[PDB]
Amino acid sequence: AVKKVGKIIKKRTKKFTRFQSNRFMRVKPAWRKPRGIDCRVRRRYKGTNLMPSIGYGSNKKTKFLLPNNKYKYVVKNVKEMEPLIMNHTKYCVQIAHNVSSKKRKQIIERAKQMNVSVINAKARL
Amino acid sequence: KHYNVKGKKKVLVPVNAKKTINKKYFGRKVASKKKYVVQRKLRKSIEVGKVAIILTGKHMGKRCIITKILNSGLLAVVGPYEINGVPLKRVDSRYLVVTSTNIFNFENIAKLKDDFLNYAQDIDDDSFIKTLEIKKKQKKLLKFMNNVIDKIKEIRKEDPKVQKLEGIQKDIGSLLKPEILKNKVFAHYLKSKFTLRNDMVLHKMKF
Amino acid sequence: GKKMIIKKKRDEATDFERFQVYFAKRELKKKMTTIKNKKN
Amino acid sequence: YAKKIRNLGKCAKGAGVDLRVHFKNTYEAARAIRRMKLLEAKKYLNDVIEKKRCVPFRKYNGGVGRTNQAKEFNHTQGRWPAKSCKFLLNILDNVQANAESRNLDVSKLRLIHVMVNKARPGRRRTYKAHGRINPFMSSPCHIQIIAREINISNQNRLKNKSVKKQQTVQ
Amino acid sequence: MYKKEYVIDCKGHLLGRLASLIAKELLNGQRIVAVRCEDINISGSLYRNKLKYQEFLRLRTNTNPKKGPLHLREPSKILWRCVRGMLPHKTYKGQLALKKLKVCVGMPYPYDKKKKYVLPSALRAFRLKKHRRYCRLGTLSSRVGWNYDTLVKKNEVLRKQVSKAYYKKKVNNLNEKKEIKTEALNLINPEQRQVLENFGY
Amino acid sequence: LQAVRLYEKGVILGYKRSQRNQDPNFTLISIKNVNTKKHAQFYVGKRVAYVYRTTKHHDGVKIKCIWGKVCRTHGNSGVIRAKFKTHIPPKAFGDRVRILMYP
RNA sequence: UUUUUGUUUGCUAAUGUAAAAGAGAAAUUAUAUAUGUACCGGUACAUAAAUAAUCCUAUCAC
RNA sequence: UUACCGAUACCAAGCCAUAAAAAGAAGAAAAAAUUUUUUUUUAGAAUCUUUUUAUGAGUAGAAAAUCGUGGGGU
RNA sequence: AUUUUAAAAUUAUUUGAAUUUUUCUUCUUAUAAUUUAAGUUGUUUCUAUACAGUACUUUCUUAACCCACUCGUCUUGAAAC
Ligand SMILES: [Mg+2]
Ligand SMILES: [Mg+2]
Ligand SMILES: [Mg+2]
Ligand SMILES: [Mg+2]
Ligand SMILES: [Mg+2]
Repeated sequence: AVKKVGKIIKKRTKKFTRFQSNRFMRVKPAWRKPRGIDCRVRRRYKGTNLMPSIGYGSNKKTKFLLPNNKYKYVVKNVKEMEPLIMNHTKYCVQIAHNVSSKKRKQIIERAKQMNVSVINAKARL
Repeated sequence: KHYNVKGKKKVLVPVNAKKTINKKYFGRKVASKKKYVVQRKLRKSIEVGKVAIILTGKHMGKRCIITKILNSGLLAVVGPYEINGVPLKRVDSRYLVVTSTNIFNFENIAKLKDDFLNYAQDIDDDSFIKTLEIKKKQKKLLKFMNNVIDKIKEIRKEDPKVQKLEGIQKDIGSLLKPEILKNKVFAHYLKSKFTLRNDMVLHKMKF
Repeated sequence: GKKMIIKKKRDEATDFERFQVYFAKRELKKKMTTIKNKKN
Repeated sequence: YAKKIRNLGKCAKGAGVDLRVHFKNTYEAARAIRRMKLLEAKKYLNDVIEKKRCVPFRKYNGGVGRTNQAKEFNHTQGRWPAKSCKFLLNILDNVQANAESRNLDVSKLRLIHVMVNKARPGRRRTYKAHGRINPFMSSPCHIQIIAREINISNQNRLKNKSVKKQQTVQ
Repeated sequence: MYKKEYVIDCKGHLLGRLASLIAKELLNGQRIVAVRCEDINISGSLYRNKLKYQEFLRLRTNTNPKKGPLHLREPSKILWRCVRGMLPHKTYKGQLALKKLKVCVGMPYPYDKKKKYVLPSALRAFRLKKHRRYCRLGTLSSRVGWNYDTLVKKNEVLRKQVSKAYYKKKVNNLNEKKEIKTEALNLINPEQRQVLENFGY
Repeated sequence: LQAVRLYEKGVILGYKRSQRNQDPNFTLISIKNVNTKKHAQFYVGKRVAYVYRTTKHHDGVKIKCIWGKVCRTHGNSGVIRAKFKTHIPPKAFGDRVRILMYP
């Protein structure tokens, strides 16, 4: 269904799973568009899996915004933090998965100084 | 202030514009460009001394008599406490079924109307809305069981506005009670709770 | 015809009028109950 | 070992590396055992090796017969897998020994975890038909056994509502 | 259909219509005790009905008739079958609805003493012209090997006496009540009495 | 009398429907003694509450409720369509609903 | 059977309702007629005939 | 004869994309605090931004924009 | 950051006409405000005086209503016996 939270309208919380991904392990759920005569999904019979389509797209204005209302920015390094001193309300940091604990801490500290939200501050905590 | 477009004559109350909204390419601005909201306008039924059921609240089904149309729009109501148990209460027009019955159409009671009106006038809108401080105080008790409730009650009592309201209610009761008591059936009606039953179909009931 | 008119009256009643009737019935029941007791 | 334990001071373990017994039979035996006091399990195993009480074959029950003994476990089918029982008996003995070595009284010990996995099969050949070689593999198994010693938020409005409800009830 | 359990006196009703009425109610969610199902009627002639039922009977499963159309031939059971026909009984909801229906032949241990309702939309009196052939279901059932018809009739007869007895008592009670009312209208107040008179009582 | 009615009793039937298409945005409610379009129309704005019980407690209670508005009458026989804040589940399809006298 | 508190190592305290909000209602019978009552199926007299469009039952707290 | 129910068609409104169309190389707005502080924004990326309107089925096929893997220079 | 302006409309004033004699009669001379213009604003609760709870968001898991035939493939045509 539609998933309003505020101004964020999401048209489709459910992921589009590959057709028959449920039936055969070898067929992974990652959407693949069924070519092939007689597919039924391709043909869009009532009661089968839906086809992802551009109709489902989120409004241009709120698109990549998270529930926060902030665009996610991934950050590896203190230097990178600096671009978002002038955008501390619009963007929120995520610290890269590969950043070390000490470095992570440092980054978190910097973020606090900047007033910028960190979405994964708790990593290695 | 009022506007008279296509014969309606709508009546305009001056509203405040609280919500700020983010402007397109520079900074914030208040949402409501409009300054004067059209007034509620209650239905041709809600009078000044009619008995009415309270549909929704803790006092659910108690028949109480209407007191004041309260400018804000939602109105005041009393089951002159000592008769019915309903205090001086504010209620929306929607959570009331006003009956066809009127207190000031009985021959005994009708002569006490001016005083009642005066009393109603004495009541205000802001005398209901509880202030922040009181609320805060109430909240502060949540850091045994019945004791807490008692404390809350005490706090409620303490409020000056509440006290004033209580006084007003008492006055109203004094004014009204004896006559009501004397008209015994009416008193009983006032006391009793309105209920739907099998036979009372609701869509056919002109009450 | 009588029953029709009674029905009409019932339909057109005010809440208070309904309450009045209820009260009357209650009174009657009380009296009726007393008489039954006496009989027994 | 596959369990969650907390205090291994109260547990006694025991294993078999690559037992040359059939997985299915031994699995059945394990199933029959599990959640038994250790000594009782041992007794049961001894009975089955002397063909007095069956082990009921509930899961891997294709073709397995229809014994009189299976009534004891509300079932029709059962068997008396001897070799499997012997292997299992050995591992039970080992477990008991371990318990003794610790300070665990063997009366109070329950089998909390009797796991039988299948191990890598030994390969042999069988000869069929029109010059066709087929595998004739064993289905050996690992057995793990663990014996073990045995004997908010209020809110003001919500509160008010509750009170009102109580009053109404009264 | 907002009652807990409707008892339906199936006498004088037209099988199919009655069944239809029942089915919808059941679906909605309403226990229904179809009682006195010997006396349901069918709109054909008797012979015609028998023929139809004969045909139905004939359709068993060729291979193994333990399975396949069960020819339940107690009138109640026939009624039940009919009801089922008009329900989505292969679902869960449908099944539940079906379960909710109880059917009886004659009237037994609670359903003597429950009020018995009537579906006038499905009453033979109102639905067939009197120059049309109808048939009592019980008779039809008997013709097709039910047997317990006479017994049922006897039971019904027995029950009727009891009912009559009860009714006499009830009547007497009513009379007494009326008398009391008459007596005790005078003893109330005037205005109240007047009001009462105005609204019928 | 402990507790007062103050609602018309009702039965939450299926959803709005074709023969074999569902439309779970609307439910159909039967209101007790209302047999016609006209009579149904009396209720058209009234608020409807499906209250139901659960095993686990929630805000410290076993009862919860979903609210709806009664949108429109539903053809000739006094049934009404009711639109709920969150769609009602089909577990509900025989169940009692309370159609309040508010507004 | 009654009372209280509860069901907010695999476990060893323990929950589920396809339906409570008054879920009220026992003649029987015919449908171009019924039912009682009193006599000997018959006769005479009552009774129902929009029959749940009704009746019953609710609020009078301690 | 009415009334009704009834599609992914129709209608109204929203959002996505496509297509086309308008059109575009300088500035304080508000609220909250108590006259001064604090809070957000204070845009100008031409395959880009803003707005408009219409349209959206699809195998064989065609195209464009995206996504990802192994390695290279930066 | 000047087509959320302009005008329309409305209210309260002011000058001059009109035949629909009219507490909504119309136009127009001027002036202020307003919204019926110029796409929803307010009021009051609640979440809540909370740091996660049984509420809230979300994943999975079951049910239930309705629907749903084995994909690939050659084929006019495949759920295909
Ligand atoms: Mg094809
Ligand atoms: Mg296309
Ligand atoms: Mg299907
Ligand atoms: Mg061919
Ligand atoms: Mg195919």
